[PDB]
Amino acid sequence: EWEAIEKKIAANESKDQAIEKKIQAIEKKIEAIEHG
Amino acid sequence: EWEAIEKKIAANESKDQAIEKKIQAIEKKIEAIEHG
Amino acid sequence: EWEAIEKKIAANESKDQAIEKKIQAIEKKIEAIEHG
Ligand SMILES: [Tb+3]
Ligand SMILES: [Tb+3]
Ligand SMILES: [Tb+3]
Ligand SMILES: [Zn+2]
Ligand SMILES: [Zn+2]
Ligand SMILES: [Zn+2]
Repeated sequence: EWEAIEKKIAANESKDQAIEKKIQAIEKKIEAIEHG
Repeated sequence: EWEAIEKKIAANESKDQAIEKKIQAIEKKIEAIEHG
Repeated sequence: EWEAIEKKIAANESKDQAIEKKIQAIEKKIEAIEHG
């Protein structure tokens, strides 16, 4: 159980980090729009 | 104790997945604005 | 590991909450950007 949960948590952090990257790319596109 | 942790983890995956759906919708709107 | 697991989960939750807040703000700004 300890290692099966450890693996689920590690996968969540990895996915939480890929979400963060997609958000930065979105913020940059928006930045570009707001500066004509 | 273990089953409560398992429930918290399943809830975290559900939220993380909803966020991913929303991000998909945002990308579509931003591309419509880019080149209308 | 019990309490260390719960500490990792608490961190995932606050991190996902911060992402939730940014999504709200981005969704508002996109509609405002579409308005004008
Ligand atoms: Tb998460
Ligand atoms: Tb179980
Ligand atoms: Tb505790
Ligand atoms: Zn372990
Ligand atoms: Zn291990
Ligand atoms: Zn506990």
